[PDB]
Amino acid sequence: RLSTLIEFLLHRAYSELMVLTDLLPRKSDVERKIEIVQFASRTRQLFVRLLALVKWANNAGKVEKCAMISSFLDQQAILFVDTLDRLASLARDALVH
Amino acid sequence: GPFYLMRELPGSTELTGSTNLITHYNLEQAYNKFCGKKVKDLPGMIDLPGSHLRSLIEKPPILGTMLAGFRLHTGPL
Amino acid sequence: RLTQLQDAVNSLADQFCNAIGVLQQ
Amino acid sequence: LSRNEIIQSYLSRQSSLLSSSARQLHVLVPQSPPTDLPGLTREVTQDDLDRIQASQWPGVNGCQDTQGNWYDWTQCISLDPHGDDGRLNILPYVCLD
Amino acid sequence: HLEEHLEKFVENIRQLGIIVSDFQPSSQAGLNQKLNFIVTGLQDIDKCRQQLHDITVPLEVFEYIDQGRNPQLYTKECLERALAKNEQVKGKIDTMKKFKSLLIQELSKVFPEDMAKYRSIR
Repeated sequence: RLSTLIEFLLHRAYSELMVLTDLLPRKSDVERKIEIVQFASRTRQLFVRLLALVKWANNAGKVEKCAMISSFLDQQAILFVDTLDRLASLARDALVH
Repeated sequence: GPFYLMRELPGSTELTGSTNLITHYNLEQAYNKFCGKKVKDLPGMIDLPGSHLRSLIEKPPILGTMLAGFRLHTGPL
Repeated sequence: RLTQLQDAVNSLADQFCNAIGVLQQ
Repeated sequence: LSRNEIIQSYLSRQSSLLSSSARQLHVLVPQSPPTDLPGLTREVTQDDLDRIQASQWPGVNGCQDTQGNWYDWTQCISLDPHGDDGRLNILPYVCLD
Repeated sequence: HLEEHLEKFVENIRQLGIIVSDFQPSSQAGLNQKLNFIVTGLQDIDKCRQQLHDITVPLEVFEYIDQGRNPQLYTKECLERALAKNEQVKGKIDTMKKFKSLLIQELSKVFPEDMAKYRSIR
């Protein structure tokens, strides 16, 4: 699903980094292609850590949306009370008329 | 019905503010684990698993093998 | 007298509206 | 519309109480089944016309009150319905300058 | 399951490549080359395995993950805030019910007619 698309994007980014490392080692210097490869490897490791964090977020506790829906329901109840008060206000505006 | 007035009683309901989501969805264990973790992070676990970019990773998430092997030359320095 | 009665009826509502408003607040 | 300041709320009580305001309450008026024109088809009984002009009629010419004090329509009735120092003052029904 | 294992293998390959780059040319450059090729192949296989599933990204969850905190850190704070909000509205309703009961007792003391009909309502 979404994790699969993220993994595919990470693989595409890794392929792009490999092409960039090829270009650097080709037109880059001996002490430059190695540094570019190390930077691309660090970026790939960061992407893998981000994927692991995404898996941990997809797992762990699966009630975040439940709590969000409960908070939304509470906010809707508060908004309904406010709307009731504003309805009383318009009713009393009509009462003077 | 001579009296008039006298309108409808609401009728009891289960959706109330009473039940915290802790009790409403039985997440009473998730809140306990959260309090335990607060009394006791992902970055710490990552720094423990490894030696020690985030914006680029977030942007990426929002969006001839023999020749590659040989192309190794002109590096490692 | 009658104007006072109308104002009193309107205020009877004023304390209802205001009461509920305070509660929600 | 937030209001709810102790000061803002306190102003509301005084303003509302001022407009509104041992029984010292008006004598309960029993309902009359026959009215002077439709109910008793009494039409004009000269007696009714004489009674309204000089006699005390409990609801046609005045308000009886308790303690016996009789208040005519032109006069203002001061009464204390709640058991408190504050007294409801009922202004004249007719108010003919 | 398999995707997590592939991610762990990619992390291990990244660590091995970093160690090989840091240590010396002595470490076989062909070895790191084959490792990178296998990592690319495994990334392609993982994309194929995870190309049609889930679909629920829309949340700041990524910001919390990139905010030096896990789902129990930032997610725990969000759940605690939601619990505080839900406990507070219940206190609101309970105090409103108490004030209503007090005024009901007062209006019953005021008029028996009202008491008689508060009773018909109940």
